[PDB]
Amino acid sequence: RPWQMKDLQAIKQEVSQAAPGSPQFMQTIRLAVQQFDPTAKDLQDLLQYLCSSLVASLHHQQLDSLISEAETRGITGYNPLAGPLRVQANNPQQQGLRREYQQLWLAAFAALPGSAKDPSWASILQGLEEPYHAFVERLNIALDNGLPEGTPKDPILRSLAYSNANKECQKLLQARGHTNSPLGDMLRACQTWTP
Amino acid sequence: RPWQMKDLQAIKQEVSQAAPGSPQFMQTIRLAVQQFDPTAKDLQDLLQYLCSSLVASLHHQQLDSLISEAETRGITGYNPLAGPLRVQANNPQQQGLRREYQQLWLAAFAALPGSAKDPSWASILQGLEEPYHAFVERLNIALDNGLPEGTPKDPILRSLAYSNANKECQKLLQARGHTNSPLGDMLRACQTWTP
Amino acid sequence: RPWQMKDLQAIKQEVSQAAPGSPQFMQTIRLAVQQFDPTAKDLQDLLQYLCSSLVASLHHQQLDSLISEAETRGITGYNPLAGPLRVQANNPQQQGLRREYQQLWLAAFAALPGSAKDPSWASILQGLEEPYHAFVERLNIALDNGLPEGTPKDPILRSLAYSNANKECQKLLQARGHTNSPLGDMLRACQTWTP
Amino acid sequence: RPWQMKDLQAIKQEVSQAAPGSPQFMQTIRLAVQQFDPTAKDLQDLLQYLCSSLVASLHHQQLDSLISEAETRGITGYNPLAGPLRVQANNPQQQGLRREYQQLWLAAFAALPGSAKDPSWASILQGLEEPYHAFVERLNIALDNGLPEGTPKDPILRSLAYSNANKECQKLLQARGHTNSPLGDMLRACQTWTP
Amino acid sequence: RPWQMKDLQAIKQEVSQAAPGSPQFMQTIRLAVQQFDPTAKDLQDLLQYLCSSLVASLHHQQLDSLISEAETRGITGYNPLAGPLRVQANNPQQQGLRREYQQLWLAAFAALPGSAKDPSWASILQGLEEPYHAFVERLNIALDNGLPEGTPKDPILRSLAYSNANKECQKLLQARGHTNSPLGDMLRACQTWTP
Amino acid sequence: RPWQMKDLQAIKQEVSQAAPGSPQFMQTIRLAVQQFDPTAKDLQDLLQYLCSSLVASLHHQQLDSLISEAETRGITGYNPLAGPLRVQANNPQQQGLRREYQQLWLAAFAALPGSAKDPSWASILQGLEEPYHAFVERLNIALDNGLPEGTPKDPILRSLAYSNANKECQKLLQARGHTNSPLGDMLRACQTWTP
Amino acid sequence: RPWQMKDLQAIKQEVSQAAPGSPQFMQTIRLAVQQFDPTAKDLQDLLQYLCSSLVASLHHQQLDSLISEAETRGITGYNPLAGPLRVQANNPQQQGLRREYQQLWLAAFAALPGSAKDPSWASILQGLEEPYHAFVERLNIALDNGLPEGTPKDPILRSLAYSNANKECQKLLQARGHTNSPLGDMLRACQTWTP
Repeated sequence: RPWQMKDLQAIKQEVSQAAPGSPQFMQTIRLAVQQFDPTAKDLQDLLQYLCSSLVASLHHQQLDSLISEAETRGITGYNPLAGPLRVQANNPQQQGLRREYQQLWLAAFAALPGSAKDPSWASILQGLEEPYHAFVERLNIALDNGLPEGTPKDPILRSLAYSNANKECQKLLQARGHTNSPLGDMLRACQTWTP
Repeated sequence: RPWQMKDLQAIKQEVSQAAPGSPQFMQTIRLAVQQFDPTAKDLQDLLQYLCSSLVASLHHQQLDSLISEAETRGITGYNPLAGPLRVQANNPQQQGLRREYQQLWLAAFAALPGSAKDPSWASILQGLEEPYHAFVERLNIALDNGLPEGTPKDPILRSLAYSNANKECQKLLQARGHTNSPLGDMLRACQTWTP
Repeated sequence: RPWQMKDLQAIKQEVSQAAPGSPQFMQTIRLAVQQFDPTAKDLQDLLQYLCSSLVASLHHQQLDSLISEAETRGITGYNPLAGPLRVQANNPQQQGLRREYQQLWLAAFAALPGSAKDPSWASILQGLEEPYHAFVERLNIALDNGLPEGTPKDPILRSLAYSNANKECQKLLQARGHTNSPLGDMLRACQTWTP
Repeated sequence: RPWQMKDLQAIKQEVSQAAPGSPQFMQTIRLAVQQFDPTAKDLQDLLQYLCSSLVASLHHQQLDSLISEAETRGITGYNPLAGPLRVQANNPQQQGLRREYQQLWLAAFAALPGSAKDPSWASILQGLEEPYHAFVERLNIALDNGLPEGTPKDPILRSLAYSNANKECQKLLQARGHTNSPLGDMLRACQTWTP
Repeated sequence: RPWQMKDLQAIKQEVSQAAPGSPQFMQTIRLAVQQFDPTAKDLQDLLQYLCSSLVASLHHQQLDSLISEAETRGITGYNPLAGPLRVQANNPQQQGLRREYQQLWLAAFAALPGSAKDPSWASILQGLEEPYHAFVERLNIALDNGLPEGTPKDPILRSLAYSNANKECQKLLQARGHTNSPLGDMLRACQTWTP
Repeated sequence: RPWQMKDLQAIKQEVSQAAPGSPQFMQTIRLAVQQFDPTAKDLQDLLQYLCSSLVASLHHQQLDSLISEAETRGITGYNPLAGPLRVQANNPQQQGLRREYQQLWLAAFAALPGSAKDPSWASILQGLEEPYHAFVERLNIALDNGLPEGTPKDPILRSLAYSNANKECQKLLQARGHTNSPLGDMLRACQTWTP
Repeated sequence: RPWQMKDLQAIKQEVSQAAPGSPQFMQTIRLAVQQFDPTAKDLQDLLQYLCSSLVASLHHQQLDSLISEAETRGITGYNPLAGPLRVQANNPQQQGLRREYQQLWLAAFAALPGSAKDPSWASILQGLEEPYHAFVERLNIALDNGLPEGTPKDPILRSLAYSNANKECQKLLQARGHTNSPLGDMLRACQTWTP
């Protein structure tokens, strides 16, 4: 019975608009890992079903770095005469070491929005027929599905609310002295502008 | 003989401009934790020497949540009939549990710059006698000593390079079509502005 | 007594303005390796104290490639049924294999300034109030703390001394027929320019 | 007697204008692998003779991912306590495992031009004295030696035949209503343009 | 049978456009050393066949420094009362010590382009009847066959693309605001100049 | 406990503005040699930490000449059937031969400021906003930290005090009849000039 | 061996700009007490090294009130027939009573910035050429090194930012209707004032 297939499609639907390493992506795969208790090969199927080959390669490189540090530290819990981590994390009775591999595997995705040098949210600009409010909501969502969890999105959003605005709103914001004011004052200013 | 006293002063000198949870702060306290192998009571002294009472309280709250998750998960490795984590992490023979407390203690600081709502780097604005290059350097340093590790400082800096610039550079940037453009083009444009 | 802590802080102060793989960085960590005889986990602490998590990943990838060539060549001296190199390089009595790991670890940093596509020294420019001499010295220093060892910095510096100069000095250099000449003649020409 | 030296030199001559991972490159090294039955250390000598150290690292990273998936899947057939793949693929009697390593090693190169972010053929532009026919041939050859196998070069070439044309041929192509058309109609139009 | 004679001629033919210590020169002699397993006297014949007497002397001086360091370090593995390194590397059963000599011999060539003061590529200048594109390709080849491996040719080439250009293109590059910009923008500017 | 690490870093800081082989450099390494009583391999570490790979090679070449003279003279006191000087100076009981090696090693540096064909102090020129007194002090310092000990700096400095001065101070010196006069008269004359 | 001499000098250097009882002063002496476990006579030496005779008398008076209250409460743990607190806190086997004395001794300093009728931060006035920003930073630091910990410095600083400002900025602040507004609006207003 391929019950995992139906749940994998539901996971892929849940993270459909969520970037690799985004909070919503991480909530969904943290629950999925906790729910299925996957082996290293089942984590490989989860990675390949959800992500592009470039992202899988970047995840692998980040994970290899985290494994290499843990292995050189000697904090893994793995016997070096019992085979590689990628095989021991498939062993039937080695539960604490599967769980440790699952946490390294989950941890690696959290660096992906940080390594990214051209994320989508940085190219979101206010349209020519688009209200200033609708633009700020669009940015707020774009940051939420973009930035990793534990990021200060508030100074970023008031900066983007000026820098990625329509040229007419930027002149209005300069005239009104709202070049980097709190978001309520930015919106109160641009209430006076219509497309 | 208090060897820790001279090293604690040296740590505070090294992290003097580094925000609690910033990479340089974290590099220094991660090394200090690895070097000193501190007990829970020595971590309390380290926290109090480096941080003010408000930050120490915010660290305690973040740490209490992380401890609460680990304790409810049952992943800590602590007997619940052997006393609090805060007392067991002072025991002489319980080295792996001291290490688990150290890692939770370190982990809590990485959320602090993300939780902050109006951090200091967010108030760095270009002067009226300050050249655009010096301002971008000032921002880069302020971000490096302020953003937590794994943050994408590159799209943040191209936004801030416009939004926190002098109004005359902002007019120049609008005139030149560079309201959120690559950092080389922002500098190539504002090379033609002098105070 | 954490004697390694005081020297690791001193090493980081000495290489603070030097790029990973630069001659001063390499001289200092080569001496540190020679003085401390560090294990793989102690090299991991040194890497983490000096470098960002991204640079540590890039170092790990470069090192993994160099280790992979040595491992496929069979020149390592490591028994392939005694565990990975990353655990064997922490074995107390295996001095020749620790030394082999230290030398591969040092070798990996030498590719990093070559792999870097937009280093800081390439953006060093002459200021509008700044003398030509002061600029050439700034470039010389930026190359010394930037370029890896065994690089022919002399034709690079006479090229950069023209290409990143102030436009008024560049016109002077074209007018005098010195668009790539020995540095004394470049300076003798731009000596006749004042800001 | 170094019979392999003459054959390796002949391979490098044969793939001289063929990009790493291109069909002619892959035919020549697939044949070389089939002909020599190389060990992992001989594949390392072949890689180093044909490719730059950066490309060898990028190949190693792609290959390391393919090995990691195969190893976690357990499809390879390697005993996981008999040492790493990179040493077992040099063992004299482990023929099926050497062959599996050879196929993974060959498979990794086909992702490299796809992984690449600035292919040379995309910057082949028609010269100011260059005939349109000769240009289409120059692109055709550049695509043949630069696209990975299983790529539809035909819609790519009719698009490139417009986008990478000389401005006078682009005006002619717009005027004649051929901004993307079969290569015969593009040529029938540009037969009328002479340098 | 003189099989080495045809291969030594073939090596000299292969490296005839490549400078001593350049990547293509080093790829070819690294393979040749691995293929022939040459003794110290055969390395002397190889050096003399490929290089001029000055370059052979400079290689000897550099090699003597590397040997002297290895000997004072005592990392070589040679019995000091069993005679010179230069004689022990001719002993037939001392294969690992011949291999150690081969790696030092190869290592010495990596300093030769770095020690150099007036290499040919620094005097590669755009001709008066030479297109800017053809010149950049000429520089690209000259750098590839002239720089040592692990050198960042990309910022070097954008600098040389200005400094060693035709004066009319340098005036155009200054006029257009591209004195040292990304290579596509340099070429897009100088596309508007014909000889 | 690496006590030598703290002193080697302190020595490199102390000789930071002193050229290799300059009097202050030589006083500092003469004391360091007397204090640490180093072996040949520790002298190699000291050489490599203080001097670049090129300067270390030039030191080695000069030292090899001194060793060759001492070895051909037969005055060293080394058994010629007990290995080379570079190995005997690492023997634990051969203290008198270690001391002789230390004196030859120190002696070699005194030729390095003499061997240079373009030393830095010879290109120190008076600035256009730089007072004549301040310039003469800068030259005096540059000679002291530049020249080798026992060089007659007094007639050299009165020549340089004219030749590397500002043209207006040279005209003044010619006008007052002081083209190469005692330094008190050069300064008494040029007190009249001001930038 | 007077190890305390070296640490007492370092403590006095670190708290040199910090007023007696200020948070940074208190962090440093709280750590020093925790590190050294000082007796009453060692606390007397610490007091005399850090503080003036007047401040030492005022500390003694404040401490005498706290001791008198503790002694009348009978909560100190001291037997009254075992001598004075000032003598019992020099008894080696009375560690819990030494620790109680240390906490009373530390507690007394926290009242000193509160007892002060004319503290230094209250006399910091904005200069005639001093930037409004620079003044607010000077006040922020002066409050931090002057006010006791747990005081609400935020409404104090927005009041001082008006009351001790330059008269031309106060007139501007009145004109703009900002006589006690949040610091960002105070600074955004006074951005318009240049000295």
